[PDB]
Amino acid sequence: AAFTVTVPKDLYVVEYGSNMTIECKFPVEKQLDLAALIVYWEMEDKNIIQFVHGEEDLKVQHSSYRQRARLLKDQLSLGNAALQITDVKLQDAGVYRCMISYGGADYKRITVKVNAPHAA
Amino acid sequence: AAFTVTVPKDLYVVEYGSNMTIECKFPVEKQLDLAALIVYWEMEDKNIIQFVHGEEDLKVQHSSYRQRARLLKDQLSLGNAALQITDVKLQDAGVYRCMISYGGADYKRITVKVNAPHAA
Amino acid sequence: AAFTVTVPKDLYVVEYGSNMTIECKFPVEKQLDLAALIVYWEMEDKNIIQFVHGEEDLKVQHSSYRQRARLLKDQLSLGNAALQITDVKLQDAGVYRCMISYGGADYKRITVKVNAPHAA
Amino acid sequence: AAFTVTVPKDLYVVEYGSNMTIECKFPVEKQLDLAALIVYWEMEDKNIIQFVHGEEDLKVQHSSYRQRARLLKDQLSLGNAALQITDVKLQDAGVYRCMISYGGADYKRITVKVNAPHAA
Amino acid sequence: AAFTVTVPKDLYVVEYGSNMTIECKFPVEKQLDLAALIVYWEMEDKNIIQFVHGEEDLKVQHSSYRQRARLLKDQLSLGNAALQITDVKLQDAGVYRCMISYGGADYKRITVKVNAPHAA
Amino acid sequence: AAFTVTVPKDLYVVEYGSNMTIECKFPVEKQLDLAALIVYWEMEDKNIIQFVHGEEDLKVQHSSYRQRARLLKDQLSLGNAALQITDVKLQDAGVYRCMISYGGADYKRITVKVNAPHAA
Amino acid sequence: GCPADCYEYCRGVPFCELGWSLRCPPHC
Amino acid sequence: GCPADCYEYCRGVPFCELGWSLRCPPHC
Amino acid sequence: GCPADCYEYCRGVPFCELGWSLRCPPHC
Amino acid sequence: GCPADCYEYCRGVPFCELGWSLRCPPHC
Amino acid sequence: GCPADCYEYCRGVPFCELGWSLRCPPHC
Amino acid sequence: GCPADCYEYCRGVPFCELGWSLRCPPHC
Ligand SMILES: [Ca+2]
Ligand SMILES: [Ca+2]
Ligand SMILES: [Ca+2]
Ligand SMILES: [Ca+2]
Ligand SMILES: [Ca+2]
Ligand SMILES: [Ca+2]
Ligand SMILES: [Cl-]
Ligand SMILES: [Cl-]
Ligand SMILES: [Cl-]
Ligand SMILES: [Cl-]
Ligand SMILES: [Cl-]
Ligand SMILES: [Cl-]
Repeated sequence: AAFTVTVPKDLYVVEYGSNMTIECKFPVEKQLDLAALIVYWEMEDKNIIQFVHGEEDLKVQHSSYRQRARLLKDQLSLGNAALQITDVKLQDAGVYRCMISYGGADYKRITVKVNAPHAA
Repeated sequence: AAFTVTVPKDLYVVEYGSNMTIECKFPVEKQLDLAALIVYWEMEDKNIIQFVHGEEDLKVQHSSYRQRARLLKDQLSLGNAALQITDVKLQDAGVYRCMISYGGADYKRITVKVNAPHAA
Repeated sequence: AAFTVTVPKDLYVVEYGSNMTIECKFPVEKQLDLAALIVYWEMEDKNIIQFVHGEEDLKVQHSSYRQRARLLKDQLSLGNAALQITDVKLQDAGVYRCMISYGGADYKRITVKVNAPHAA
Repeated sequence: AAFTVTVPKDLYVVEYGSNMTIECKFPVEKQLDLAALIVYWEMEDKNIIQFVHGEEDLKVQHSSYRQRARLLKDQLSLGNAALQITDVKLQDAGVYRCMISYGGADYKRITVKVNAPHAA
Repeated sequence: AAFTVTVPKDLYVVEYGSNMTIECKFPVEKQLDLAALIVYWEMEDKNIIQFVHGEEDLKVQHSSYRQRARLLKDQLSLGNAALQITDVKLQDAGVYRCMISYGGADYKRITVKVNAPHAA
Repeated sequence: AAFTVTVPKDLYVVEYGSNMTIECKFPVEKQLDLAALIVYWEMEDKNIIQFVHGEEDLKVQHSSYRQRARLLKDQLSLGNAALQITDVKLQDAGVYRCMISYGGADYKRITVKVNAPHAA
Repeated sequence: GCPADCYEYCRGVPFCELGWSLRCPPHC
Repeated sequence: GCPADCYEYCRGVPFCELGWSLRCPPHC
Repeated sequence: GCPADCYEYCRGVPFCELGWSLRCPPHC
Repeated sequence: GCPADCYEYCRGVPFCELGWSLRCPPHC
Repeated sequence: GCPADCYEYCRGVPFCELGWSLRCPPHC
Repeated sequence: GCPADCYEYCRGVPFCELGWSLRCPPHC
């Protein structure tokens, strides 16, 4: 099969203030060569995750996601580039993109909608 | 395009005691003429929201939804007649209908299922 | 119609530590003959529910589901074999099967995926 | 239930020069009062079918559909306002609308796409 | 995995007088033991195919399907119990059922709708 | 929006010996710069279309598709890279890929299944 | 039978009399 | 502008004036 | 009532008696 | 190999021997 | 205009220049 | 092994070397 990036779900509707995990899958034959894996997560014009050389590089991470966004490293060996974002706000609504380079390269879009908060 | 009312989602499965936002969208060209907008929300034979002349009229609101149901006014300018209902119970399961009159008129049905509570 | 077991939803994505209700429906004409109803719930090679003769038999229930899994008896008269599992963990991910014998017999598969927990 | 018009299928992809039947369903309790049934079919700004008083009125039928479009009368008693169009061309691509008045009134949209012809 | 029968498509809309192939798949590990395979196709209360002991038994085939229905034997080794029916008429509309016994047993339903013919 | 290639339909089931049009769409702002457009169609390890510099290059086209496959040039200005294949056979079943380079680059997969022929 | 205030409910909208309202059906 | 025979087309149905007809828009 | 040859039809398979066959229902 | 109490588990139902039970497979 | 550090962001990946990055568009 | 004319096929596009082409795989 050709190198393809796939998303099990391309539309998330999350409640205000909750935590969400948007998932993105890439092919991992045999074992995982972590050195060759590059994972970029970004929504709109802001970077969220720049995973290069086995670590997350914070150089270009948008300040909104400081201590709020996380890429589970241990799931990468299963071909899962799952992105976690906690305490989502209305500014987190938009189109996310998941760009993965591991031998080949591909990307998919994911749409997230955030509901308005419920009053007291 | 013809005047149409649309629902991004026509089947909600909500947990007992949670809060839900069922959404309903209508076309808003240019700015919003609030005086001409009429929004009715009702499930089964009970009215939930009677939004006329820019305000919610409680004259026919079913008593179950007193201080429990809300129509976010600020989203109406975006063409969003989103209905919020808090602390949903098993009596909230059924078919909701969203009737909107703004120049033209249309309506759509939404089905809500409420799970039984989980014991201690 | 032929005797068929149906699932309103065959793929659940639940958050770590939450409670879920996976549903399974069978035909109930007239009233319910509880004596003739047999309901088995099992995921992977472990039994979860063995509902025979109007009661749950714990003889073969996997120890993971002790005081954690429940079959709502009162919904059986509506043709609903809904399974509740509380405080789901990563070990709860897999394929569940719902086997119902009531006059005839049928079964359906349900897939449950459990997200990783969100850190502090 | 409220008076609703429904479409079993809202997107048709038909081959050039073929015949298509786009279907539209309305509720018929008991027998059918043909005198009270009004069925309008139109795509873009052109009328296709004006079924009033038990017959098709050709007064406003677009000339493209002369001896090309037909509303099967015998299926109306089953609640089926099925529209047949033969020898479809590229000009037949667009959004059709199905407007039915029988006690109440409702309408739904259907999108038809016509493929380009295959060469010799 | 448990023994399951699956259908790639559970709703067919076919034109009057055309030929259709409704498909039904069962698991074939290693090679195929043809002696152990039993395939029943039936719609409503009429049998269409009774494939036992490597051949079709016409003893109970409904006369409507004489020289009209066929089960492609060569695809059975691929786990494909595909049913072909030629020159379909309005009487062919209904719910088909595909019952397969090969070690285990399972069945699935398929709905076929036949359009009315287009006039001259 | 980011440069993306999209498919309105990713699974085609075609009858033996018929003609099919599998579609693939790319973004065309303003007018179309034909010189910059590159379109590759290939299924399995065989090239079908190599559209470079405004013309189809037959240098690497698989011989099966000689005078059988066609890319409608006139639809490219609408952002439609639609592929036509006539007289499809069982060898035409598999996964097609649509690779488009126009400023950016992207690709999508399409699965085609071909039914067995119906006998006399 | 019929709920109260259906006149105020329906006189300004086509929702009733088009079969859209279960609270105030067309012929209650 | 506006097609002919919209009066006969619309006087008996709510399809026009509810924004459902493109042939006879509410204000043509 | 019941069609003929249901005995040959059902004696070798669980399809009948599990409610799967409309031709030979479990209690015809 | 095979779990215990599969006899009580399977003797009253067709779930096993039809390939439906992974706990008690048809030939464990 | 263009954000900073797009050179480090793009020099090792095809994501930019293929139109995939909105942070660093192909011609910012 | 590797088909002919993959050089002309791949030198102008990123389709190969990104794993998109089965005709000319990245390392044929
Ligand atoms: Ca009154
Ligand atoms: Ca006039
Ligand atoms: Ca007999
Ligand atoms: Ca035992
Ligand atoms: Ca720089
Ligand atoms: Ca070469
Ligand atoms: Cl009154
Ligand atoms: Cl006029
Ligand atoms: Cl008999
Ligand atoms: Cl044992
Ligand atoms: Cl810069
Ligand atoms: Cl070479």
